[PDB]
Amino acid sequence: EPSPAAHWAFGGKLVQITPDGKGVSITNPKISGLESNTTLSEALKTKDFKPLINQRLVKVIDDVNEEDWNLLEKLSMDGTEEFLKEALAFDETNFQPEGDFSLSGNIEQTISKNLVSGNIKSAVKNSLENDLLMEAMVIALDSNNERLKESVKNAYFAKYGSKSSLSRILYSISKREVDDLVENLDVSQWKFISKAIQNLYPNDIAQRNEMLIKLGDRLKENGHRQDSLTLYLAAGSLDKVASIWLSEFPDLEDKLKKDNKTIYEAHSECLTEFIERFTVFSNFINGINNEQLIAKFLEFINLTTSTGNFELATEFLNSLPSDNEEVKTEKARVLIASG
Amino acid sequence: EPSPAAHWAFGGKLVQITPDGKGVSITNPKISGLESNTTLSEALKTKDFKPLINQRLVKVIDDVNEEDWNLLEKLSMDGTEEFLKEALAFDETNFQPEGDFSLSGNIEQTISKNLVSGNIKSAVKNSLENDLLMEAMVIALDSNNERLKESVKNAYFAKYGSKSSLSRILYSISKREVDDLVENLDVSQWKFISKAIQNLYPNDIAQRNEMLIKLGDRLKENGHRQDSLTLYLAAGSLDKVASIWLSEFPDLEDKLKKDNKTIYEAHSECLTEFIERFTVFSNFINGINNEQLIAKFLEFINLTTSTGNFELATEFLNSLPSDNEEVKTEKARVLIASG
Amino acid sequence: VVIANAHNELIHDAVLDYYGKRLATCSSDKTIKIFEVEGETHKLIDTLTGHEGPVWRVDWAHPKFGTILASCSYDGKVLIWKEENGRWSQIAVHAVHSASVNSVQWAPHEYGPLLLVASSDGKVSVVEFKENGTTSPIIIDAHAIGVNSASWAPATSRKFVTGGADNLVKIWKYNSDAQTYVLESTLEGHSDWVRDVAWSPTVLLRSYLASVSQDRTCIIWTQDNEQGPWKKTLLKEEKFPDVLWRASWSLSGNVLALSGGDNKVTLWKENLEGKWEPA
Amino acid sequence: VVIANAHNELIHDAVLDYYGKRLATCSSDKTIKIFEVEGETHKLIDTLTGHEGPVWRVDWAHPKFGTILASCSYDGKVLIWKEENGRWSQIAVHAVHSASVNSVQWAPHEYGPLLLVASSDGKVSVVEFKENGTTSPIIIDAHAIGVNSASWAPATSRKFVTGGADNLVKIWKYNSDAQTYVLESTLEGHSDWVRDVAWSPTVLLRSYLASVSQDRTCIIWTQDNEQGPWKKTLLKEEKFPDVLWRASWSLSGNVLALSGGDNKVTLWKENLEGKWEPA
Repeated sequence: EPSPAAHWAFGGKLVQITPDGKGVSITNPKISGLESNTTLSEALKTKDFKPLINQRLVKVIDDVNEEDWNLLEKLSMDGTEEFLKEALAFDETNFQPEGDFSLSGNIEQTISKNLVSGNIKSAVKNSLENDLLMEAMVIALDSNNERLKESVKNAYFAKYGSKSSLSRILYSISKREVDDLVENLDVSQWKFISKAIQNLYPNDIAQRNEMLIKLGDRLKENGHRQDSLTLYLAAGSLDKVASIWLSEFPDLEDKLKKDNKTIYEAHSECLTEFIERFTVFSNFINGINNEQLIAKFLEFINLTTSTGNFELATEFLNSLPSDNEEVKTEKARVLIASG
Repeated sequence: EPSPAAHWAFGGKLVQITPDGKGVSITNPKISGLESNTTLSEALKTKDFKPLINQRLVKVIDDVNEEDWNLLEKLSMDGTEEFLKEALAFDETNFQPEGDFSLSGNIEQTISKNLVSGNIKSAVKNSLENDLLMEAMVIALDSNNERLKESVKNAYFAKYGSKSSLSRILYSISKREVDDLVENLDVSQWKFISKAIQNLYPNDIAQRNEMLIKLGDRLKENGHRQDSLTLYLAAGSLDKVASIWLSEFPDLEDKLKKDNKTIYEAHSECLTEFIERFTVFSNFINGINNEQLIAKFLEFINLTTSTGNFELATEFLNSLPSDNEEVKTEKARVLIASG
Repeated sequence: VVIANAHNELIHDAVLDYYGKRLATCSSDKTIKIFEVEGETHKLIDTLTGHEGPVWRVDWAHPKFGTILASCSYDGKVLIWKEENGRWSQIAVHAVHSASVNSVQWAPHEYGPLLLVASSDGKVSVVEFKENGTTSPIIIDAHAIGVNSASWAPATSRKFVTGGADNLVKIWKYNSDAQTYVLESTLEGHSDWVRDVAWSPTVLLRSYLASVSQDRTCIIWTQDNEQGPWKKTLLKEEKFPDVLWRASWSLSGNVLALSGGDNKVTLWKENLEGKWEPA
Repeated sequence: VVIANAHNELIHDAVLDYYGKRLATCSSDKTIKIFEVEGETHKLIDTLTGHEGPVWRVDWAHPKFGTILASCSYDGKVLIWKEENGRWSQIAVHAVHSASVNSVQWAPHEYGPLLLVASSDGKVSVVEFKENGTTSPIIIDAHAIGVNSASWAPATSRKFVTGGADNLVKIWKYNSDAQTYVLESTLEGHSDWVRDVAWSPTVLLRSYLASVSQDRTCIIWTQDNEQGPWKKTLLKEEKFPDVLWRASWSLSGNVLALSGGDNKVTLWKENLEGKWEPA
């Protein structure tokens, strides 16, 4: 019997037989809902995601998602460097002696004698071995002798760095370190632990970023999501931002599925938003080795080839490690299919 | 008519005529009370005033006089240097931070930001412009910057060097000076203003002694007679000690005149004690241009020549400025008289 | 893009290969034709000869085995074809059925180079090509009257659906303690011959089957999971104008392509309700 | 130290000079002799000749004028002598009195080279030696009967004490509105001729005078200050054995040397009481 004998083929092509029963007709049917991604293809080339960003922003989903695109909307204009700036910054002498006086007590007399007797060293010892720290410090703030000029600091902290937050901070600024702040100073004052990293490690980037990272993790893990991303954006750790976003993926596809969308519309829409959100973000930072990311990368490939847009598909194919066979195979297939 | 026709002549010589009426007889009569000064002549040569000192000490007059000879009795054994020694000498770290804390207030936050932002300079400014001097000092006790490492000292004193004697003393030790102590610190703590001179001027003797002197005057003029002499003995100012002793002369000759002695015994005894006391003292210090002293020097000469001891007389004649005519004349007279 | 007059006798099958660039047809003339389509052009590349009767269907194999094409015909045999060095040649031949073979299909490339064959003789055959070349297949009696189609389920444990002229649709699963494919489920729902059956490759929890029949209706069979039964769902409440002859699923989107007798092709997709509608 | 037989006639005076080393004597032989004494030796150096009568006294002048010696004699004249280039020679001669000159004395070197002379003619003469040499003296009537001695007061205003044979002692002071020495005070206290008077050179507030007399007593006259009168004080309550002939004060210590007629020399000093005793 006569019949179209229709079939689907790679690239979203439809093969059928003409009514005359003697001809073959290949085509690319218009599937309402499925459209090659132009914006992405065109922005990925003209590297101007103004429109793409403006699209996602104007049709964003949940509140959180809006921040990310806004984070990207402004990162778009101001630029990476200028962004991290506005994001990591912030909002009596005299005395004239008078009248008679006298060395009262043994303590005073002993220290005084030391001084005059040019024995600046002992003066401090005798001072510390009494609660005349203020003085001990004053004498030391006059000599050059470092070990002495330091035997007092370690003496101040010794009994104060624990009764005063500013004391504990000094203790750290003094001893050229951040480990303490970075790990115990309240996360709310992060923009500070932030300056203590750029301040202590201004010429050692590897360390500067190992610390900035160590902080981001702490922020994100203690309610500062938006901020931990800022720190990451400055540490050049796309991996951390990727990981966060991959964990937030499910719940995101769920809020879409409840929004009157078929299992496919949701899955489709989701993977697209994530891919466009990841692409634009990876375009401003200093950054594939994450399995799931790769896995989901491959996924977007197929949805793209099915749109017939083999060009945008290859672009993402390139960015994947040519070490992965699935990546290998699809690389070859897309080639012949288009070539 | 026949007669001895007696006469007195220089050197205490008595010329008379023999009973035979044809002979002349010159002699040196024994005047009970007048005796050539051997001890002085013998000690002035063997420069060992142990005996002389032991003589005056065992037959001293008033209490004050006793101190001077004792001052000389001990100065005799111990020696000048060793004397000025025994006479000018004298009789918590840790802190471990704990728990949450936070930058409370604008002040703290501003200073903290400064620190981390490697801006050690501003931190201090913001500190001083608040009563956070203790801190301002702590920051400065960490940098090398002198002008800053000093902008605080001048800030401490500015409002404390007047409410604390030890503060005012520091102010001086700091600014390498003594003028303040030397002129206002209580005379009772002189052994201190003493160490502040040897301490600040250890390689500038002219100044060291100009100050030591400036103090001695203050002591002696404020009840510290015995002590001002010690300072003078170390400044090498025989002139000051001489002047004090010449003013104390009268009263001294008076206490002797009330002690059952003729106007002469007193005057005689006095000038001798003063001369032996001055000789032994000038023999341990680092030292004539004082009129009265000269004047009284000449006086002892005559009393000595009258004893027939022309040798001891010449000795003192030598020590006088061969610029003084009276000194000139007597120098010549003593010569012929003995030669 | 149209390639008019690819054959002079009526054509029964046209399939594009793994890259959707290499065409292939078959018809009553008892021959197959290889084409190369680009934009809106085309170039014949060869004409396969051998079948003693009209050729019913063809199926391209996975590239990982080479460039092969399989065909079956009213002649009751199946011929595999190869394009080695630039020329097509009959490598093997499968003929164990005693009546027209109506469908043939290459299993998923994971199973290896296996072929699913269905015939009017009521049997279905599973064929692999030994290390040496020859063939030692599996033959099962799967439908009374005749079998018109057979499709492989995607890979995980291996299953395939057949569609007979006994109006039934049937799922098959391989069993060890039998060394054969055993009948897992019989799905009743057509009142006339089942012409074709297509198992969707969709990788979602739910499995989709689409059977087409001489009764002018399409049924989408679905199974939520192993504990679920196969639920029947007519493609549309009203019967169609003519006999439905074929069913084909896209590779993505799970979109069904229905080929009617009124020589018309309708396209469908599923919606929130679980009911189909024009895509 | 003794120089026996310095003269063969009785000797009346022996005085040592400013250095107390150069001796000088005089006696009836009408000559003076210069000696040089050391330890216990002596060497004559010359014999002065000229006086026509026994020589009574001699006085050495202050070295600042040269090496001079003055003498006076019963011959009523005074001769000055010099030792220039190594030899003594009569430079000048003073003779204005009409009777024995008994004393002569050089004023304090501050007044210049003045000479105090006293004579049995009752007068006293003051003599300086002009720029050219000659002499234009002061002559005053100072005692009835005769003047036996005269001594100069130490320097500040110039005063000197005389002692006559009228038993009186007398202080004299120079006056401008008279161009002469005027009688300032008369001290009564001896009952017989006054043989000598000595004004002590002591530089103490109090002035001391010592007069010796033919009455066998010595009197020490003292004056506390200008407002005080001259107080009489016998050297000792009991008279002496013989006539006191001379009085001499040491240069220091204010010790008095009394020369008696029993050719004995007593020495005295003052004590807390203001009374004298053997020194």
